[PDB]
Amino acid sequence: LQEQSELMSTVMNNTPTTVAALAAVAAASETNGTIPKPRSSAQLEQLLYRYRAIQNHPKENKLEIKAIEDTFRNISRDQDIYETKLDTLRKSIDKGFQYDEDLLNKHLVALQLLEKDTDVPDYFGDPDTEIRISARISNRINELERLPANLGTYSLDDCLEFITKDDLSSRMDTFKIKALVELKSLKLLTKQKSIRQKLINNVASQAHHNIPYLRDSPFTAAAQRSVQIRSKVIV
Amino acid sequence: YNNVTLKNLTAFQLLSQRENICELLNLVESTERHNSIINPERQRMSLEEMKKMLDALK
Amino acid sequence: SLPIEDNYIREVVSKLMECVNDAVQT
Repeated sequence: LQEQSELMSTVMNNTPTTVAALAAVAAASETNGTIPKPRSSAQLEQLLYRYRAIQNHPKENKLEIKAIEDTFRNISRDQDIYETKLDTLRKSIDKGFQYDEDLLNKHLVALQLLEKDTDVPDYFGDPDTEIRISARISNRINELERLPANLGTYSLDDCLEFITKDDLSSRMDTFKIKALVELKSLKLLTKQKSIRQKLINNVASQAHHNIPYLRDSPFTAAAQRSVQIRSKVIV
Repeated sequence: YNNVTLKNLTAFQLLSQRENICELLNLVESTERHNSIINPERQRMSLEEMKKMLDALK
Repeated sequence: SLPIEDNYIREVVSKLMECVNDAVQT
């Protein structure tokens, strides 16, 4: 039940000693399914730091201190292993390789595009695959709609304008317009679809009076000629 | 498949027009469409039927 | 982990003789 978010909620509510998660087998082990080895850089580790620093006062009501300290031992051991491996890795380097430039370009651009979830070109119907497109657009809409409205730039070209304490520079909004062109272009999609239908179903709906090589064929001219035959008058 | 279109007529005429030019250059065989319709054993079997009809009618 | 310019991503990114041999003959 997200104990690694329950610690964050108890920290941000500023009352963590008053509850202390009721560390028994019935409560502290029901959310764990040891502790699950936190994932973040420090956002789930500083919480463990503060949690141990608050639980130094009771020291016996909470039996889960030992598994947390075992994970501190694991973190210290992994850190010492990485420091020894970084000491050896800087000694295992060849004296000459002369890494190529125009492949370093491609690795940097490819890593940068693979960070922020966009498609990388290689250079090295069916409503199953219709929903898998219409579920990537809701991703982008509900990711752009969580940006703060007070978003603003600071380009490297405001130094040539000498902005005072209150001067209102003229390149402050080169990202918030761009973060609304996407968010409103991804909501006007089923309007340009309905305009493209009215375009194609009135250009292709003639198809034999505008295109020259179709209205000059034998069979099209014969069909258009034969539909215009006025019915025979008996007597 | 009961009806025809402009695409069907154009494809039929283009196919039948390219099959005729490929017999001058002899880059297509077309021996199967020849011999499945000639079929000389069927021809002599039919001639034997005509001969038996001559015998039965005389 | 600095983003790259968009205008740089957009910047880095036997059938012959079979007729002739039959056209020479006929």
